[PDB]
Amino acid sequence: AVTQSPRNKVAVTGGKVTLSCNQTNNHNNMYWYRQDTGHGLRLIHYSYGAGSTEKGDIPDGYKASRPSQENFSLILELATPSQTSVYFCASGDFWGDTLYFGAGTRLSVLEDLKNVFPPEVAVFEPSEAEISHTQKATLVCLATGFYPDHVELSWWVNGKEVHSGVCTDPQPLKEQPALNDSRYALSSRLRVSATFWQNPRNHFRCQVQFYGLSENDEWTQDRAKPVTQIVSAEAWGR
Amino acid sequence: QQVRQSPQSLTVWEGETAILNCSYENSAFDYFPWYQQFPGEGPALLIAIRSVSDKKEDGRFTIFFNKREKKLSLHITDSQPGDSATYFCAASRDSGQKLVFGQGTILKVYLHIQNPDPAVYQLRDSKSSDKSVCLFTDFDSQTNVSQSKDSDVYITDKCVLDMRSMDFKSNSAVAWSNFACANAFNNSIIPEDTFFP
Repeated sequence: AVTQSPRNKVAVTGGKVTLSCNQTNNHNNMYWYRQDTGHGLRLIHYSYGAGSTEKGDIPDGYKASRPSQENFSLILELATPSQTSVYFCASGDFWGDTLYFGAGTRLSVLEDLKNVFPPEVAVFEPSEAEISHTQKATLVCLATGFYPDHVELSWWVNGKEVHSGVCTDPQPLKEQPALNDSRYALSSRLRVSATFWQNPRNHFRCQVQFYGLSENDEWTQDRAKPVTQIVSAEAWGR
Repeated sequence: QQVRQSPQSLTVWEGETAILNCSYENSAFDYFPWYQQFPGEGPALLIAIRSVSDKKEDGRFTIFFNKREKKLSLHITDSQPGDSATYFCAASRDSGQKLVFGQGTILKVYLHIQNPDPAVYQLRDSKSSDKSVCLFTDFDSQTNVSQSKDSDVYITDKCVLDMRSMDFKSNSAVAWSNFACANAFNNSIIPEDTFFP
């Protein structure tokens, strides 16, 4: 298997950033790709074995290290906003027909860091009309005012996570599409039977997992720290 | 760039054959893999052909290779909703080891709505009833929910959900502001038989 670390990271400009990738497959070749819209996957550095690395198609800005057979590290010694991307590690055997990728690393190289915000979450109750017409109940969750877009949204009915009757937006939208400095917004829909919502015993909560600052990052602002956190909103059946 | 793909995005109805295109420039590529990437995951090898062959079939998935025209094609038969992903054409000179990728093609497979029942409901906040949201739902996948013609008003893209306890799928799109839901989805087309309670 191929594991990357971290999976999410926020960095200031000029800061040093190391992305490590460890592989179980006992493969000799290891790779570091990045993914951007309209570019697909682009090779940064790779390695034919321990102690040796090679420059890829876009090596500028990055440095790599293969200290072990298992490990391949991508090093950003001087982070720049241009290096904001999703990084994928991969391993392959000699002349192997496949490449085995990791789940990916969401990296946001900011400058100011004062634009980082956790989302505000609100759950909106099913309309009587919908319950009276289609005999079903749609709950709508709404996470707003957050930056970066590093989040995971889920629904929890009676302490248990659900997937059936759920759809979330494919991607967060920009609240102020002009600015790239803009924060985002995300919506989700939970759909259940009218009888289920009518049950006062059942409670539903929309949960967003915000990925932000670590605690050992310097915070000089008045507001609460925008660390990695869970923000929830819940509704009870009526 | 080295490996070109087309189109950037492709939409297909379920059961239809989807065709993805790819073309390269270097004549020394000895192996052409196609990688599939689902949202939130990494890319995984779907199907692959090497330069000596002209085609390869693998259950609904088929690669056509033209060595002369430097052209590649991926054929997906009776496309299914679960086939909605990003598809990358890739090239290699090391039998699949050092891949140059294309820009990737985004594939969307539309669901056939059994019994469309387009309606725009409005939902009050659980904590503060002074806030609300508009919900477009139960419409057929054929319609397009275009974004707002202004700021201050936001409109999410459509999405399908599946109540698995029953046997039921439904489309849905959300709008919010600060307005009224009657004029919320004006910028898009709505079936004249849309229900406004």
